[PDB]
Amino acid sequence: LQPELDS
Amino acid sequence: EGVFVSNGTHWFVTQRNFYEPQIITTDNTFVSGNCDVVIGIVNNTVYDPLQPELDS
Amino acid sequence: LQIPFAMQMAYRFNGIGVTQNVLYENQKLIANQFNSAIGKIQDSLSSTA
Ligand SMILES: *[C@@H]1O[C@H](CO)[C@@H](O[C@@H]2O[C@H](CO)[C@@H](O)[C@H](O)[C@H]2NC(C)=O)[C@H](O)[C@H]1NC(C)=O
Ligand SMILES: *[C@@H]1O[C@H](CO)[C@@H](O[C@@H]2O[C@H](CO)[C@@H](O)[C@H](O)[C@H]2NC(C)=O)[C@H](O)[C@H]1NC(C)=O
Ligand SMILES: *[C@@H]1O[C@H](CO)[C@@H](O)[C@H](O)[C@H]1NC(C)=O
Repeated sequence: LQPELDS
Repeated sequence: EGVFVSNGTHWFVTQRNFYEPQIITTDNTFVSGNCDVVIGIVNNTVYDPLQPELDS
Repeated sequence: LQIPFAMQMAYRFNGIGVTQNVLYENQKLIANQFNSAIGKIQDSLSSTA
């Protein structure tokens, strides 16, 4: 999740 | 769990023993390998439910 | 209810706790093993009354 929520 | 199924214009995933169409999604499918391997594989756009939530 | 035979075997594999992609990624090999096994049964009956 967080590797996308780095947005 | 289901089979991929098509009414001719669209693709859905559906449980074996009673017809119910659902939009093909990362949360009703799983990934293995790549497209070169499988016999009779077809092209379609699999939905991702996280994608509209990229505000943060 | 009709079903494509390779997809039937994917459910037979899934019923023994092997993930269904293992058939499709090996379908050629699995078919050659099955056809060869049938050949040996024909030889057994052709020899061993
Ligand atoms: C295949 O199923 C889809 C979904 O039920 C059908 O597409 C819908 O068609 C209606 C009009 O009949 C539209 O108002 C919807 O917006 C369409 N939905 C989608 C997801 O595009 C499609 O018509 C069906 N095709 C056949 C041949 O049955
Ligand atoms: C599925 O889509 C792929 C593209 O993602 C199609 O592959 C292309 O097909 C043309 C025509 O044969 C080739 O010239 C290209 O080099 C292919 N591109 C790639 C990236 O492979 C493919 O034809 C489609 N397959 C089906 C069965 O519809
Ligand atoms: C299905 O059979 C047709 C001929 O009846 C053939 O053209 C097609 O390539 C076959 N597709 C698959 C997925 O076996």
